[PDB]
Amino acid sequence: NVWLMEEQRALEVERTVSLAQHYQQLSDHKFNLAEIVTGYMAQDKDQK
Amino acid sequence: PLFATPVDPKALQRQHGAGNGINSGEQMATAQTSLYRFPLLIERAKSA
Repeated sequence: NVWLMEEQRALEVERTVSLAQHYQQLSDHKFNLAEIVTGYMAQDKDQK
Repeated sequence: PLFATPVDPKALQRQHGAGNGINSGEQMATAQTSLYRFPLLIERAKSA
């Protein structure tokens, strides 16, 4: 009875957050994703 | 001499279980809403 009385209609939201926000990310450590993974294709075992 | 004899010993009387009296009719509440349609509500209410 608690389930049939107090179940409510959902309000759906479809949000598309691509990873073009690493350029936007935190404004102190920002980077371009495709350029940096091109940098990570060689010179293994590093980190930015 | 004269003789004495008791006349008509009284039989006891009938009782009954008069613990049933007036009924106080209880009222009914009001269900607000449900977002489910009628067949699922019948399929649950019949089992209840």
